[PDB]
Amino acid sequence: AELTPEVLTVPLNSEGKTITLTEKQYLEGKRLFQYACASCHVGGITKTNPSLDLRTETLALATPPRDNIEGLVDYMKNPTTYDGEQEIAEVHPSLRSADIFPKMRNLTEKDLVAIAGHILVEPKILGDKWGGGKVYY
Amino acid sequence: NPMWRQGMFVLPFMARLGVTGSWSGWSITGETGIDPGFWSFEGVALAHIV
Amino acid sequence: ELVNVVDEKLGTAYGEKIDLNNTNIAAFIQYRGLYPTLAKLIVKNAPYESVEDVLNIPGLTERQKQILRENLEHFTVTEVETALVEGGDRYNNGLYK
Amino acid sequence: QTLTYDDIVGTGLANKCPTLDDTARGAYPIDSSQTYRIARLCLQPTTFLVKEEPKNKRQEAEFVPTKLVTRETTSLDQIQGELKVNSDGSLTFVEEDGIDFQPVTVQMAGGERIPLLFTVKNLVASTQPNVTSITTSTDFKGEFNVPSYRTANFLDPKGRGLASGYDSAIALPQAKEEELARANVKRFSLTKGQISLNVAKVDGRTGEIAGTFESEQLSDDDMGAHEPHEVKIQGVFYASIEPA
Amino acid sequence: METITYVFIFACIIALFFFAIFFREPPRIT
Amino acid sequence: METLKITVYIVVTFFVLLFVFGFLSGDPARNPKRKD
Amino acid sequence: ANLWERFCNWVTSTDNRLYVGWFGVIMIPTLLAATICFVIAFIAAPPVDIDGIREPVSGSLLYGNNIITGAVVPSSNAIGLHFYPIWEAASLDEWLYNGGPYQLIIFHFLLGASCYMGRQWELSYRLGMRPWICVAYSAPLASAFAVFLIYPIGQGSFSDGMPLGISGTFNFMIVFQAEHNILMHPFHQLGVAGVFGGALFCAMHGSLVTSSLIRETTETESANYGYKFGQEEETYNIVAAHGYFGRLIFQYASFNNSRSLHFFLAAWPVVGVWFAALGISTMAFNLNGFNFNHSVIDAKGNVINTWADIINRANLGMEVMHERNAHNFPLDLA
Amino acid sequence: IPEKLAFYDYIGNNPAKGGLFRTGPMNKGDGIAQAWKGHAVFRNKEGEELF
Amino acid sequence: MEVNQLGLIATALFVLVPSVFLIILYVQTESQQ
Amino acid sequence: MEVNQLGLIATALFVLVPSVFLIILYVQTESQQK
Ligand code: CLA
Ligand code: CLA
Ligand code: CLA
Ligand code: CLA
Ligand code: CLA
Ligand SMILES: CCCCCCCCCCCCCCCC(=O)OC[C@H](CO[C@@H]1O[C@H](CS(=O)(=O)O)[C@@H](O)[C@H](O)[C@H]1O)OC(=O)CCCCCCCCCCCCCCC
Ligand code: HEC
Ligand SMILES: CCCCCCCCCCCCO[C@@H]1O[C@H](CO)[C@@H](O[C@H]2O[C@H](CO)[C@@H](O)[C@H](O)[C@H]2O)[C@H](O)[C@H]1O
Ligand SMILES: CCCCCCCS[C@@H]1O[C@H](CO)[C@@H](O)[C@H](O)[C@H]1O
Ligand SMILES: CCCCCCCS[C@@H]1O[C@H](CO)[C@@H](O)[C@H](O)[C@H]1O
Ligand SMILES: O=C1C=C(Br)C(=O)C=C1Br
Ligand SMILES: O=C1C=C(Br)C(=O)C=C1Br
Ligand code: OEX
Ligand SMILES: [Ca+2]
Ligand SMILES: [Cl-]
Ligand SMILES: [Cl-]
Repeated sequence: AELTPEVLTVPLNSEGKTITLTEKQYLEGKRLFQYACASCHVGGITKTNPSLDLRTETLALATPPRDNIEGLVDYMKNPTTYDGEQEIAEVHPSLRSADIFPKMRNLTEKDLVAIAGHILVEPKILGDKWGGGKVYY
Repeated sequence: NPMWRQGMFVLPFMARLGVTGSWSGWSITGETGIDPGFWSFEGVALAHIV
Repeated sequence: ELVNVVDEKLGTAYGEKIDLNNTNIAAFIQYRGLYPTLAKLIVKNAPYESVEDVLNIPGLTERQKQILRENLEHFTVTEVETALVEGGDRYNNGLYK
Repeated sequence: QTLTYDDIVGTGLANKCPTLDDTARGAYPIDSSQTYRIARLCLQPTTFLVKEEPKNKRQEAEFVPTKLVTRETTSLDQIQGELKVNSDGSLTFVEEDGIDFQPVTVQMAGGERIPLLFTVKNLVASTQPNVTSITTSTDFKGEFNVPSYRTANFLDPKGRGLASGYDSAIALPQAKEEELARANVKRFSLTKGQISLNVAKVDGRTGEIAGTFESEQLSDDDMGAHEPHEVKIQGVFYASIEPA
Repeated sequence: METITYVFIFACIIALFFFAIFFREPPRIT
Repeated sequence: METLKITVYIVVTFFVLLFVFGFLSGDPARNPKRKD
Repeated sequence: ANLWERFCNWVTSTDNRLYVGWFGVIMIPTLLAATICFVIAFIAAPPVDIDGIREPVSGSLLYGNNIITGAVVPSSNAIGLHFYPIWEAASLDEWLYNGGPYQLIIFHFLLGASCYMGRQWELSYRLGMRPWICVAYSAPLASAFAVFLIYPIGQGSFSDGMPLGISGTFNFMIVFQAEHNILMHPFHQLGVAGVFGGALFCAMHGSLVTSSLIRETTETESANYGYKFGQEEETYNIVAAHGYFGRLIFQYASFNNSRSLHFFLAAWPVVGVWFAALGISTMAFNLNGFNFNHSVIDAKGNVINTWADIINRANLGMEVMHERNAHNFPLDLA
Repeated sequence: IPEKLAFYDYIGNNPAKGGLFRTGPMNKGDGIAQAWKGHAVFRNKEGEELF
Repeated sequence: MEVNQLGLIATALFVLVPSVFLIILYVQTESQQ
Repeated sequence: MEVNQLGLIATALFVLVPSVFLIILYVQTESQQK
């Protein structure tokens, strides 16, 4: 099996446009996700709130939808609760709260796309292991 | 269900001379929350082993 | 006879839909728009005689009411089961991943 | 003259309810047009009594003293709720929240341990009619709920439970199940308790009252494995009443 | 019965310690 | 409990003082060869 | 002729059947106290709420245990590292419910065993011996400190100290593996090399000396009568033993120097058990065994399991089941 | 009448009712006494008390 | 506890039979000239 | 037959303890110098 262009093709927006990431982008996304996110989201779960995970089906039912690059990039700038009702930048890392989450201070727009692509590609590799928790280790 | 229904042989001899209570709080006259001091049934037994 | 009331409840609509009177709050994540804001309100104002009574929660925005209406088909009500609602278990039932 | 956590920590005072001076023999006026709440209710048990279970079943069973074995972890506190003025002038306290339960284990003479969920959960308690002022003659009497001492996830030593766990005795794979039904099929208790509060001191200026209480409730039944015992709890209480 | 049996064996071992130490065959240089 | 505590404190102090005063009592010289 | 001078002479006397000595002055009362409390508790103590969740575990014979299942149960998690002597309890009944006996036993034992080690130094000095037998004993002693004191300190509770019982020991081992992957820790692996190798070299030395006993007895007598206690001549021929073992492997792999040989026999198990003790004592601060979970990945990113991942699956089963009512939040952080 | 007094008036507590090899406590024989059933009064059809 | 009824006699003979074997041998050793 | 469960150990010890006493005394008699 290989990490092919098809595996690396993921939804860009809610309208159905796709984008094909490079292998460089995939590697960048894993690195940056570990740098800034894995401390709570290792394996696609959420250690400080296990009710919400990073599975694509969960992201699709979020408000606004988060199962695409634009949704995930927007989340990393201005994160919301699952229903979109509350802005949570004060307790979740984001570009808006880079003053209190200093690891976000040096994340570029390009970095956010790479992190978003990692979150979307990894379940295409790992299946239900992604966001599955210890049952699937 | 007093001691003599239960096949007790040395228990009556301790009680005869004044050892009537347990460190666990009961007395052979049916009381609760008594402090027998050291000279409970258990204390008597410990003294004999030593 | 002696019966496990939780297993019995699994044979009712509680085993098929979100029971507004009993189901732990994490289940509202199954559908768009319910969690956490409406889910908190639903659990806080339980129990309900019928599913439509959820629309009578005071303070709802019009969109909030519309989200409830779109999801009534996914809700049910059964009698409150003490074993499911004590211990704050509707807010945290000891299940994580 | 105001104590801090470090003044208190380890002394046991944290399990003690506030007290009032011997000069607190006043009266707190109730305005039937004003709404009130109890901002803090504290219950400090001083005696646990358990009803003996005799064989004869025609002799009157008595409540007997017990030894507390779970240390200074028994008091209910930070309890609050609405204090209604009823049309007949009585007051009704409706408990809404607080640290309103404590697991407690006491020991009978001879060693039998009695666990109970000492509680006033969902307390509704009312005074006598025509309470124009709360005084040292005011009493509260009411009922509360006693849920299962263990909640539904609790697993017994062989892994059996109600909302989780095995549903059989897996170490006896081919034993007959009928004889183990009471141990295998977990059941969740919910019963009623009763409590009386006797006001003994009142600070009219501050809205504070203190007194003695007696409450009666069932003990742990181990998720239906055995019959509970009847427990009587006596102690002192404190409450601060506020306009709300 | 089991408890008595376990404590009995233990007590015999402790008695054996006493004899093996204080009533040992004395080491003699020959 | 108070009496038990006082008793144990006295017992422990006694043995600890024996230990310290014992090793102060010319211990290097308690060997079979050179008296230090 | 003064009493304190006479007393010091008896205490340090080399003629007592059992040496007392100044370490002995602490050792004897502390070990008697620990022994007496242990025996009484093992036989008759009521169940102990080890995990502080009002779920008392029965350890004693009279309360339904046998020799294999019985234990003196560690003190309650509600106590943590707090000092819980008898006079801190409102009653002996409370003291027993909360695991008081465990603290009394392990504290008197650890002090007494430390004094046992100093006593080994002391008598060796009085006998004109070289001093390092006590250094050999420091390996088992450090191991006892590890499981009864250091591991509780690191984890914040004597309820995680090793129980004083046979099945309780196994409980401690299995939970330790779940929480620290001790099997994958190199200090435990050195420990195994220490005790496996100690057992190996024990059998080896035993067999080689026994093989080269000089004929001093007849066909009907035990050959042990060929050695007389305190004789000046060695009783076996180490040149023959070395000639055998050097040919079993090769000449230079074998010891001809008895001093070198016996130093090796001392050093190998002592060093290995030192590392065992340091294993427990550093996993006490959660520096755990190697973690190779999902270390091997194929070209697409599929995890390719190794035997480490199978170990992980076994560890998970231990983790999720242990203390099944004590955890309310998703991470077991101590 | 105190249960205790009635219980003394019962032959199972008579020490001359045993056997050399009937071992153990009295409870092993007739059982662990729970309660007095009360005093039985026997009558014939005519209503005369019988003993 | 519902233990095996043969456990007691099994433990008793397990101790007594080899123990008495050793005592017999020890005592007749002591009594030799 | 519902026999007393302690009957077995009682009979066994009744035989073995005094028999073993006699065997000890006999064998150490035989081994004395002749
Ligand atoms: C050291 C002090 C001491 C004390 C305070 C006790 C106390 C007790 N013993 Mg223990 N005991 C002791 C030493 C002691 N014992 C010793 C050394 C032994 C081994 C011999 C025992 C062996 C023992 C057994 C087997 C038993 C007890 C029992 C008891 C309890 C009942 C007492 C009783 O009924 O005796 C009654 C004593 C007598 C009737 C004595 C009779 C005196 C005779 C008639 C004297 C005749 C000779 C005399 C010289 C005649 C001339 C006298 C002159 C004045 C004219 C009581 C707690 C009983 C118990 O409860 O066990 C748990 C029990 O069964 N004890
Ligand atoms: C050698 C004798 C000896 C020693 C060292 C100990 C030690 C201990 N006992 Mg034990 N005990 C003993 C004999 C001893 N016991 C005997 C004979 C009995 C039967 C009466 C008991 C009955 C007993 C009970 C019932 C209990 C203890 C407990 C304890 C622990 C707490 C003690 C304490 O708080 O003291 C405090 C005393 C002091 C701090 C004063 C010391 C003063 C010296 C002179 C100052 C120097 C101290 C400093 C460390 C210097 C040391 C010098 C050294 C480094 C060279 C401690 C492990 C308790 C325990 O186990 O709790 C878990 C407990 O409940 N003991
Ligand atoms: C089948 C044979 C076998 C072999 C070859 C090994 C070998 C090993 N085991 Mg394993 N083990 C086995 C079966 C075996 N085991 C079984 C059946 C069990 C129970 C299920 C275990 C349980 C076990 C545990 C729990 C551990 C080991 C460990 C080890 C390592 C250290 C062993 C040691 O020091 O022993 C003592 C022996 C000596 C001290 C003598 C020397 C032994 C060395 C290794 C031989 C070197 C010879 C050399 C390479 C040959 C070259 C010749 C030429 C140069 C002249 C070693 C790699 C440890 C480990 O995994 O470390 C990483 C460890 O923690 N073993
Ligand atoms: C073949 C497989 C294998 C082997 C060879 C080992 C080997 C070892 N294990 Mg490992 N282990 C294994 C599998 C294995 N394990 C598995 C599968 C698990 C997970 C379930 C573990 C989890 C594990 C844990 C959690 C621990 C070990 C420890 C050890 C060491 C125990 C011996 C010791 O502590 O000596 C040291 C000596 C002592 C402990 C004795 C102290 C004696 C005192 C000082 C005096 C006592 C006197 C006494 C009360 C009275 C005497 C009698 C009287 C008549 C005088 C030894 C290296 C232990 C260790 O490393 O401890 C440091 C330890 O804590 N293992
Ligand atoms: C004065 C002696 C005495 C007395 C009066 C008692 C009395 C009692 N015992 Mg106690 N006991 C004693 C000594 C005594 N005991 C001793 C020394 C021990 C240690 C072995 C015990 C251990 C003990 C236990 C473990 C129990 C009792 C129990 C009891 C109660 C029931 C007894 C029973 O069933 O006997 C039955 C009597 C017999 C079966 C008679 C035996 C006849 C022998 C075998 C005759 C032997 C003949 C001989 C071989 C011929 C030689 C001939 C040759 C010279 C030619 C009773 C209150 C029981 C109880 O209920 O406790 C709560 C109980 O469980 N006792
Ligand atoms: C409740 C208390 C009630 C109070 C009433 C009075 C109580 C008194 C109690 C005295 C008990 C005496 C017992 C003596 C036993 C003895 O050792 O004698 C043997 C020798 C002989 O005594 C030797 O005795 C000689 C004189 S003579 O032979 O005794 O006449 C003397 O010359 C010599 O110096 C001396 O060493 O004594 C010694 O060797 C020195 C003391 C050794 C003590 C060792 C204790 C070890 C405990 C280890 C830890 C616990 C382990 C537990 C299980 C593994
Ligand atoms: C812990 C301190 C966290 C870190 C670091 C990051 N996240 Fe997170 N995340 C965390 C929580 C508690 C939650 C739920 C918040 C809520 O109340 O809703 C989340 C949620 C997300 C989501 C939404 C999941 C979904 O809709 O199903 C996403 C997409 C997400 N987090 C992404 C993300 C990224 C990219 C991070 C690094 C840059 C990151 N998170 C950090 C907790 C924590
Ligand atoms: C922790 C509390 C204790 C702290 C104590 C600090 C002490 C500092 C000053 C120590 C003074 C020295 O006191 C020391 O003790 C005892 C009792 O007096 C003396 O007495 C001793 O003399 C000889 C010395 O060979 C011994 O054989 C004999 O057994 C003993 O009588 C020592 O010879 C003396 O050197
Ligand atoms: C060998 C163990 C010694 C334990 C001693 C326990 C004393 S117990 C103590 O002392 C008196 C007993 O007579 C009583 O007056 C007192 O009420 C009691 O608490
Ligand atoms: C000589 C040492 C004595 C050791 C036993 C002392 C425990 S005391 C013991 O406690 C039990 C449980 O509380 C009671 O059931 C029992 O009646 C009582 O004897
Ligand atoms: O014990 C031993 C005896 C001899 Br000899 C040897 O050569 C090696 C060892 Br290990
Ligand atoms: O691996 C080891 C090496 C040496 Br060297 C030792 O003494 C003990 C062990 Br285990
Ligand atoms: O306590 Mn005995 O074991 Ca050490 O981890 Mn946390 O705590 Mn409990 O869980 Mn896992
Ligand atoms: Ca009043
Ligand atoms: Cl466990
Ligand atoms: Cl937790």
